[PDB]
Amino acid sequence: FDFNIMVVGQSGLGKSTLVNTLFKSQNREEKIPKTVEIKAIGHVIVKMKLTVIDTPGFGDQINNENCWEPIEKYINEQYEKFLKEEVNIARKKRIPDTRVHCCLYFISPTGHSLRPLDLEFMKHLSKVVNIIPVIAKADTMTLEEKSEFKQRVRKELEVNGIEFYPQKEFDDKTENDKIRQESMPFAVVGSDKEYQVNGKRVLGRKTPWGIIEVENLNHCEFALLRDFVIRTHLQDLKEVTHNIHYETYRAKR
Ligand SMILES: Nc1nc2c(ncn2[C@@H]2O[C@H](COP(=O)(O)OP(=O)(O)NP(=O)(O)O)[C@@H](O)[C@H]2O)c(=O)[nH]1
Ligand SMILES: [Mg+2]
Repeated sequence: FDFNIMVVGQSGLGKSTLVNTLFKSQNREEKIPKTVEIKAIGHVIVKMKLTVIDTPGFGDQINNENCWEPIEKYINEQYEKFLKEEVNIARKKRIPDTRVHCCLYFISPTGHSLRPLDLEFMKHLSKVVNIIPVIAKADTMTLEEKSEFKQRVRKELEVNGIEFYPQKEFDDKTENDKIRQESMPFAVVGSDKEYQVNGKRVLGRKTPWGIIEVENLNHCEFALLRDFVIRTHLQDLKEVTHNIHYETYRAKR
């Protein structure tokens, strides 16, 4: 039972922190280093082997042309691996799946229109993998700002024809419309540090004006994202990956 999630997005958006938050919500609090290479972190949780693929952020160069190619390369490498092991010569009953089933795309909360780089990046990934749009560091927005920006992001994904998951043509539609039009993009806060609020140990960030709680729906939507990818839509993510994306890959070969 393998499930593989990738995080991608501009450097400094809290991708690695959210990776740790995902695992920890499911005992030291050391500083998280800037990510230099693509690394697959796997832990066993019925029993599910959850692997999260951390990636070096992009967009930190003067010229960011073709910066998506390392990510595309990794994704295609897992397809090629699965393709080659499908021919189960070893006669194994179960075949290991390292294919990216889900890609969280981190969007910086600028309050303005989506950046051409992100639009191009998402356009590329959307045709090879399931992408889920996430607004990073949601604590940097007020309530009013966040509502406006979520609406703006939805509109701009729509006008640019970015087919993020759940792709409309794969539906349930009552639940999904709620997802595409209300739940997404998930505005998240990450932290693998714990604090005490009203007696409860909670994952959060401690500011001079208050404590931001990661799993508190009054503060952010990390809980909704986690539930979505780990519980309610996990099998569906795997199904679209195998039957649509991987088959698209297989045919292109
Ligand atoms: N305000 C805020 N800061 C956050 C949040 N998550 C992480 N940070 C902080 O943002 C900084 C960068 O986090 P990091 O997880 O390393 O980002 P990254 O996207 O992995 N960077 P890279 O792609 O270079 O490896 C750290 O100081 C971290 O504590 C968040 O939700 N809100
Ligand atoms: Mg990182």
